[PDB]
Amino acid sequence: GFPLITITVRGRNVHMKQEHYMYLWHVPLTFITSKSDMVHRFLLKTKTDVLILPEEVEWIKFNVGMNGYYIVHYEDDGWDSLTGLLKGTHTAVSSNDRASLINNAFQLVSIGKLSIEKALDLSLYLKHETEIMPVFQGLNELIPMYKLMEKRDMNEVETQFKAFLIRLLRDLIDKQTWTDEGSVSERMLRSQLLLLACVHNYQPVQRAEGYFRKWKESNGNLSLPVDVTLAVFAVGAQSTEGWDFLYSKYQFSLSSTEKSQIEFALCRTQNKEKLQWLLDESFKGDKIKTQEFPQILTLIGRNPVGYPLAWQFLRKNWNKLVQKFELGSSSIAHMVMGTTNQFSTRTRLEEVKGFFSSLKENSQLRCVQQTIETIEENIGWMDKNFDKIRVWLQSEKLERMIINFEKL
Repeated sequence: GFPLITITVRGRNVHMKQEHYMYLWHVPLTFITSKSDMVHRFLLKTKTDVLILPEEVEWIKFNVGMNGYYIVHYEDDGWDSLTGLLKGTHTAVSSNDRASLINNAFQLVSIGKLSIEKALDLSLYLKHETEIMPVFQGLNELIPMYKLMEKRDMNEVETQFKAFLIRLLRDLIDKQTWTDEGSVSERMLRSQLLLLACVHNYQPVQRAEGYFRKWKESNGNLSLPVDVTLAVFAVGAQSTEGWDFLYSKYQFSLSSTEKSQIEFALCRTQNKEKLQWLLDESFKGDKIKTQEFPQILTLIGRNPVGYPLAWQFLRKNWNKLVQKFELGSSSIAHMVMGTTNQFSTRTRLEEVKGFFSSLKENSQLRCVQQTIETIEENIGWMDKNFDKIRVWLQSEKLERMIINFEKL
């Protein structure tokens, strides 16, 4: 794995410890502080050392002068400190530094060194965030949690959780215009942020219904801003009329990003016959490219109504999937992981091992070990974190209705 630096402050004394998560090197560390001007330097040569600050401080931020991945830990004292910072004055650190913190906190939950309540507490400056970088890294952390909840009997906490995400990003969703305007970062943020809102049935779905209905009523002759099409197709594909129509454009569409967008829309339908239809003609290979099947199987497997037909399909048709798509192929590795790597129970983990060792010669793929390891990890994580997250969600809802701080 990677370097893990632990930072402990005791007045003016900064303790620095290095270790390798999963013996020793000269670690080029930098840092700023609540009193600090510039970026200060320290070469940790040893397991641990201490440096002296000229005065006491309210928060400290470290970076390691290396390429690639590393986590910086601090601890209960230090994470609280940075949290209050991010919530008071979040641009006191850079766009990437805020993304580092977010990524680190949540990995440290998975590693067992910070609680899930403390990360979920940190993620609340997010209602004050603007920049794309922490917003996506934010999503990269949180969305996986509900993907695990969707495959389980956890509907009430699933909904309170997504309700919490959308509440995080509500002001930044409301700010977007339904145009193609701005820089590459602002176009990508608009696109993914409007699609997220529609995915989560943020009521003000309607806007996308309107644009969709207009677009359809014109037989596709009106132009839609390109930044907004994914949303529009996605909520437009929730009806059968809109699904059938959007599919008609697919056949006659000689545009490749257009066909991709439409592919996504149709795969997110809660109509299961259509999911079964998509998987069938995709696999037949004549109404849809067989090249597309690896994607379509996986998009459906993440579909909260679609996941049991993907996995089932993968299993009934395994011998023909290997003929078309070979065994060693990345295609088959993609389809395995995408249909099973989001399970988080004992029954589910044995279901996989069951199915894949029953293959014999045809069993020895390491994607089966990865998707076991990841399922083992999910099981551990859920077993540990679901009751915590559930109490945190219910609790955080309640302090907005009334906390002792909120006057009295």
